[PDB]
Amino acid sequence: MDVNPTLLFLKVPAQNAISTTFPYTGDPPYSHGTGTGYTMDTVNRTHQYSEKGKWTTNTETGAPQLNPIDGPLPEDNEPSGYAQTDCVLEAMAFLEESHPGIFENSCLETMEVVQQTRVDRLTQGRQTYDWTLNRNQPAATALANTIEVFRSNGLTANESGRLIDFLKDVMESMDKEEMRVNKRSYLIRALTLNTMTKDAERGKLKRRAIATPGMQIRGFVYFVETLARSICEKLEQSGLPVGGNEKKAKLANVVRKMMTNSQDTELSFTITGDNTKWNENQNPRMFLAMITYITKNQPEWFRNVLSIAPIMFSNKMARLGKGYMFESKSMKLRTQIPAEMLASIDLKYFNESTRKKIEKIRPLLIDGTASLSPGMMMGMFNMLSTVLGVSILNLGQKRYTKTTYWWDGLQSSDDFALIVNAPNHEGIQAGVDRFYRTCKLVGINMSKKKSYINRTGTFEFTSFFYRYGFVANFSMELPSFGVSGINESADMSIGVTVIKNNMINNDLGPATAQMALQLFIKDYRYTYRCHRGDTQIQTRRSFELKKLWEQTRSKAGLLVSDGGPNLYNIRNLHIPEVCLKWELMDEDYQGRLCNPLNPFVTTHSWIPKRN
Amino acid sequence: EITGTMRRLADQSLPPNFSCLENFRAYVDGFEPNGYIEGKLSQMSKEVNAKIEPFLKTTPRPIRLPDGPPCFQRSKFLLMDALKLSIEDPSHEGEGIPLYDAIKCMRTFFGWKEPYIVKPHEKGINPNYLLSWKQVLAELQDIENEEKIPRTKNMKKTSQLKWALGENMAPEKVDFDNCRDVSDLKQYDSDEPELRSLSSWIQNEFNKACELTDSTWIELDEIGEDVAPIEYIASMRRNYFTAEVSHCRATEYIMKGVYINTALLNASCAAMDDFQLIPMISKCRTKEGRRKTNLYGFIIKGRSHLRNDTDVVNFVSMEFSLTDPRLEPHKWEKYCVLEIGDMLLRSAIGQMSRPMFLYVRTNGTSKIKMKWGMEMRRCLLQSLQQIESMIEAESSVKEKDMTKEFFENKSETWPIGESPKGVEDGSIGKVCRTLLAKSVFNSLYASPQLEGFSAESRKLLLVVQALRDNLEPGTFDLEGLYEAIEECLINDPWVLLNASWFNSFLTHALR
Amino acid sequence: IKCMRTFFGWKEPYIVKPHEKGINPNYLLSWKQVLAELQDIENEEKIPRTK
Amino acid sequence: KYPITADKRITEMVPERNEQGQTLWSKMRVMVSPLAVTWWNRNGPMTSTVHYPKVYKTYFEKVERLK
Amino acid sequence: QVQLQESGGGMVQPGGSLRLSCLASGFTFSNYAMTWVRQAPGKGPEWVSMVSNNGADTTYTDSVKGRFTISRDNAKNTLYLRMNNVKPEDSAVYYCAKRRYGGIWTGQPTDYDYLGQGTVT
RNA sequence: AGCAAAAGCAGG
Repeated sequence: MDVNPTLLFLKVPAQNAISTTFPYTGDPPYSHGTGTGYTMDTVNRTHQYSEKGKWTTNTETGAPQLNPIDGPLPEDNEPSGYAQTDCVLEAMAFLEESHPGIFENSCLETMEVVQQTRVDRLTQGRQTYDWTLNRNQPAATALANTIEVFRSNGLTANESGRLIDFLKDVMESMDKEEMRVNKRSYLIRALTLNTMTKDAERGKLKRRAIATPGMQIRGFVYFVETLARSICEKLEQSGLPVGGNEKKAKLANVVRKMMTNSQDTELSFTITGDNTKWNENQNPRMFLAMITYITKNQPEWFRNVLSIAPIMFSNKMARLGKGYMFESKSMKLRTQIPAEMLASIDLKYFNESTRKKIEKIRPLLIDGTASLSPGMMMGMFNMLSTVLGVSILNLGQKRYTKTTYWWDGLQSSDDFALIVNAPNHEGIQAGVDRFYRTCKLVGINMSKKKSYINRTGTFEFTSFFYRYGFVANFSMELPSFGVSGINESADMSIGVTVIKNNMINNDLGPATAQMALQLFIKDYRYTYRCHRGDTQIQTRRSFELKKLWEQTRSKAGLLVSDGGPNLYNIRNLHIPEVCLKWELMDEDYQGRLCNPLNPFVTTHSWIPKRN
Repeated sequence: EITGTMRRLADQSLPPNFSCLENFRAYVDGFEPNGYIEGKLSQMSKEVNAKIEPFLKTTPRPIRLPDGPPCFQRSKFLLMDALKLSIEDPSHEGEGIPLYDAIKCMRTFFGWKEPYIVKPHEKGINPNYLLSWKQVLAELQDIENEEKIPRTKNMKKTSQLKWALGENMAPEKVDFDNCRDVSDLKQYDSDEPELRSLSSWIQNEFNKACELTDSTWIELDEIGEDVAPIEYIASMRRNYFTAEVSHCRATEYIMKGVYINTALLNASCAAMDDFQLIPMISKCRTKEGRRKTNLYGFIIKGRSHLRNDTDVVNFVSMEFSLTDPRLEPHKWEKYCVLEIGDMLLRSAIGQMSRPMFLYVRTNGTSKIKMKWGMEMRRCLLQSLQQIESMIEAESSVKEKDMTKEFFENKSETWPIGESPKGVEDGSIGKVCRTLLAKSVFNSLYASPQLEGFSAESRKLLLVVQALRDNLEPGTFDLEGLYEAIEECLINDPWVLLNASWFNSFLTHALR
Repeated sequence: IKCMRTFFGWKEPYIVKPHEKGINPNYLLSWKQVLAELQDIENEEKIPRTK
Repeated sequence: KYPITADKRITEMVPERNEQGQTLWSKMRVMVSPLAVTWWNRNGPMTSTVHYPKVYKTYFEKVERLK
Repeated sequence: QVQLQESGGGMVQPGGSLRLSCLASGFTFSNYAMTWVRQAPGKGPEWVSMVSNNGADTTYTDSVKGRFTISRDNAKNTLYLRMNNVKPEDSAVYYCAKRRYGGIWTGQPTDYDYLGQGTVT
C-alpha cells in the first residue's frame, strides 16, 4: 500500500487545511554565500525594468541615476516601472476629496509629535549601518558614534537633546566638504546602504537580498512613517498598521461592504495575489510628489524636513557586499576577493553567468558601490506605498470610474485583494483589464504568474485566508517555546508572557498553548534540574527538594523552581506565579521569600557569572 | 536648514518635465485633476493588458517530474532500517554519563563477525572506513576496561578518521596579488547540481515512518486545574493528540534527533579540536517497565570551529542495520556497508539468525540545522496547531463545535491512502500520525526546493479548490507556475514525492 | 554512593554518646570529611575508581 | 556548577556545605550554588511582615475579578 | 445518583501486577479529581494516589513511587490504576473516591462519598 | 570523500 497526505487535502477544504502547505516547521534555508551575486541580479533586473527610461549623471557623485517617470508607456505585458506623476496627483486628489480633513489632521499629529519627539527613541533599533567601520553594527554604538563625530563637527545639536535640530545639523555638516573625508566621498558614504543577504526568507528558492539603511536616514523615514501611520489609522483600507483581530475584522468588513449585491443582476469576481517587484518598480519620485501634495497648506519647514527622505531615496549607492572567494583546482588554494576592485579585474576568472552580470554592472560602478535609483530599497516597512496603491482601489468608487463596473478592497505592502462588479464575464474582463492597465500607469506591476481570480467568498490576503466567513490566519510561525536564559524567577515569567502575547495577537489556540506551557515547564525543570519534590528522578539538587517538600505545611502551594507544581493554565497567564501561590503558602516560606536580607534582591532572582 | 545643496540634489531628483523644487511645489499646490487618466488609457498600447482565461478542468497537465539518475537518501540518520540495542530497564536513581549506557548496550550484544565490506562505495576508500570502525571498537574496549572511567572519550588521530574528515582538505586564505598571477583560479563552481529522478525507496521509508511502533516514546506532566470551559476543551484536545502521537515512529525520530543534535551542539560549543565519540542515545519509557536508554548508533564527530552559525561541520555516523543492502542499492550511493555478523532474532517459530550490517556513512550537518533539529518539539506542536485549525474551521461552518465528533468516532472520513484501483480511508489517528511525520520530514529534508514547491503547489491547489467548487477561477499565466515548480524540483526526494503525490492527486481528484 | 544517594533524612551531626575518652568532636568532623569528599569527587571529577 | 553570583554577605548566614556536604558557595563576592537557594527556603528567618505586597497586592485584585 | 463500583482485583503473587478499575456514575465526572485510598486490616486508611481533572497532575505516596501508575479515561467516566512490583505490604483493601473539589493539593486528602470493594494479596 | 546548493564550508 502507498500513502499520501494530498488526498486528505483533496476532500478537505483547502483554506482550512492550508497549513498543510505551510511546511515551515524546520530551519529556513539561508544564504551560505555572499548575497552580492543576488544583489547584482536584483540591480540588473530593476535597471532592465527601466531601460526605456533615460538617466543623467548626478552632480558630485559620478553616478548614473535613472528617472523612469515621464518615460514612455510600456510596450509589452512584461512588467516595467513606467509611471506618470499626474496619475499620482489625481489619485491623491480623489483621495482627499473622498476623505476630507484627514490630511490636515494627520499633518497636525505630525507637527505635535515632531515638537514632542526626542532622539532617545530611535537608538532602540536593530542593526543600523555605521559608516566608520563600513559595516552594519548596533544602534546604541551608532548613536554614540554620530554624536561624537558631531561634537568634533562645528554643530552642537547632540547637546540639544531634541531631534529635528539634530537632523538639521546632520544635514548642515553633511554639506561640509570635510569631517577626514572629502565631500564627494562623504556623500557617497552617507547614502551608502549595506547589501546583507536575506535570511529566513520562507517560501522561495532564490534570495531577495534585503538591503538596510543607516541611522541618518532612519529619522526621516521615522517621521514620514509616523505620518503614514496616522493617515492609515484614519484610513479604513490599510492593512499594515491595523492589526490583530481588528485587522481580522477589517478584512471581513470590507468584503461585507462590497459583497452586498443590491440589484444583483451582475456577476462578481474578487481578485487576490501578490504584486511582484514591489520594491523594484516603485520609485521615490512618486513618493516625493505624494508628500508635496499631502502636506498642502502647512509650515514650509515641515514640508522640507518631510520631503528630504524621498530625495535621498532618489539617489542611493548601495554596496555589493563582501566579494567572492576564488579557488585553485590543481594547486588547491583559495582567497577572498573584495569586490571594491571588481571594476578593475579581468573577466576570465569568473563564472559565465557571473561574467555577463559583471559587464552589465561594471559600467554602473563608482567607488565600487553600485548606484541606482529607479527602484525602492529592498525590504523597508515603507507603507506609504500602501497609501499609494490604496488610492487605486479608491478610484473604483462608482463616482470616479464613471462607468458600470468598479473596484475596491485593501492592500498591504505587497498583497492586494480587489473586489469588482460588472454585468457579465465580458464586463468584468473589461474592468479588470482597465484596472491592470491603470495600476501599471502608476508604476505598479501585478504579476500574471502567481496570482489568480475567483468568485466572491474565497480570497487570500497577507496569509489571512478568507473563505466565505472563515478567517484562518498563518501570518507568523510559533517561535521557540523555550526559556529565555536569565534566572529561575523571570525566565518563567518571560515564557508565560510570551505565550500570552502570541495567543492574544496571533492564532495560537489554547489547545496548543497548554501544550506549549507544558513543554516550557519541562524545559525549565530539565535546565534548572528542579523537578517535582514528590518524584523519583535524580540530579544534584533533588536532595534539598525532597527535604523542603516534607518540610512544608502547604505542599502544592510552592514555587516551581523549588519543587513546586505549576498551577498556570490559559485562564491565569498574565498574572505572575507567586501571586497565585501567596496566600496558599505558610508564613515560614513566605517570610523566607520576601526579605531584604537576601543577596538575591524575588529571592529566586540573581545575576549569573559572565563567561 | 536645507543649505541649497539639498535643493540641488532635490531638483536633480525630480522628473524631467520639472527642473526645480519650487516649480514642482507650486504645480502640486496649484494642482487639480482634469481627467488625464482616460487620455493615458486611450493613448496606451492595447498589447499591455492582462487578459483572463478559463482555467479549465482539462487544462492543467500532469506536472512532469525531472528525469535523471535515481533519487538518493541524505538523512543524517537512517530511519526504517535502524535498530536499537536496549539497556533492559535500569534503575531510577542511577544516572548515566551516556557512553557507559551505550557501552553496556553494546556489551549486551554478541554476534560480531569479522568486518568485511558488503557494498562497494564506488568512490572514496571502503577499507579505510572498515578500519575506522575497528578503531572505534578497540578504543571503547580499551578505555573502559583499563582506565579511570573518563566521562567523555575523544578518539585517537589516525589515517582512517583523518581521511574521512579531511583535516588536510582545507586550503588557506591568501592575498590577491600573490595569486592573481595564477590562472588555475576560478570564482567557484557555482552552478545547478545534478538532476534526480523519483524512485520508490523514499515512499517505503515514509510508509514505515508513519507506522506505529510499540513503545510510548514520550511522557507528559501535569498543569493547573481546569475550571473555565475553554480549559476543558484544550485539555481534551491535547490529551487525544499526545496519546495518538506518542506511539509513532515519527516521535521516535523526534526524540532521537533532539538528543543527537543537543549532544552535538554541546560538544561543538564545548569541544572543537577533538574527534569525539557520541552515541545516538535516546531515553524511552517502556509501556510496561522502566525507563530505557536505547543505543541506536555510534557517532564520530569531526572537528568543529564555528566562526559562523551557517558553517558546516562534518563527521562520521555508525548506525546498526539488519536489512541487507543490494535490495535497493539506489537508496544509498553514499553509505559504506560493513558486515558485523549475525543477530539471533526470535520469531514465533524457530530463530531467524539474519546477518547484521553496519552503515558507516559520512556526513556534515551545520550549527543551524542542529538547532532546528533540537527544536522539533515545536514541530509536534505545529501538527497540533494544524489539526486544531481544521477543527475550528469545522466548528465555524457548523456550530456544533464538537471536537469529540471527530477525535474518537469510528468513522471513515479521512483519505490518505492510494491503492491499485482504490483509495483507502482512515481515521484521525493515522492522519495525525501522517501530518506529524510530514512535518518531521520537513524538518529533516528542509531545503529551498521544498519552500518553492510549497508556495507554488499552495497557489495552484488553492486555484484547484476554487475550480472544483465551481467558483469560476482564472489564471493569467500558468506555464510560469509549471516551469517554476519544475525549477524547484531539482533533486530532493521528499520534494519529488510531494510532486508525484500532487500528480496522482490531480488524477484521482480529476480536479 | 548510589545507595547513600537513595536515602534522605540527614540531620546535622551532633554526638549522642560521650566517648568518655579521646575526642568525640574529631570523629564528628571525620564523618563530615567523608560525606564532603564523596559528594565532591563524584559530582565534579573524572570518576575515579577508588578514592 | 555555580551558575549564580552573589555578594560576600551571604557567607555569614549559611555554611559552605550542607548535610550531604555538597557545596553552596566557593571562592576563586563568592559564587553560590542553586542548592544554596533551596537551603534558604528550608531554614531561614520567618517574619510575618506584609510590606512586600506594597505593590504585589495589586495582582490579587486582578485575581478576585476572576474567582 | 453518585455511586463508585470498582473491580479488577483478585489474588496475585508478590512482584506481579494488577489493573484496578473504578466506574463512577451520577455526577459530572470530568470536573472532579479522583483518589485511590487503601486500608490494611488493623490500620486506618492511607491515601494511595491523587489524580487531576486533566489527568496531567498526579501524586503518589512516598513509598509507592515508580511502582504505580494512575490514570483516567473521560469517555466511559472511569479510573484506571496500574500496580506493578507488588510488595507484600501493599496487601490491603483499595478504595476509589471522588475529591471534594476539582483540585489535588488544595486541602489534605479526605473524601465525602461512598465506596465499592478491594482485594488483598 | 562529504555537506549543500544557481555559493561556502571542508579551521584560523
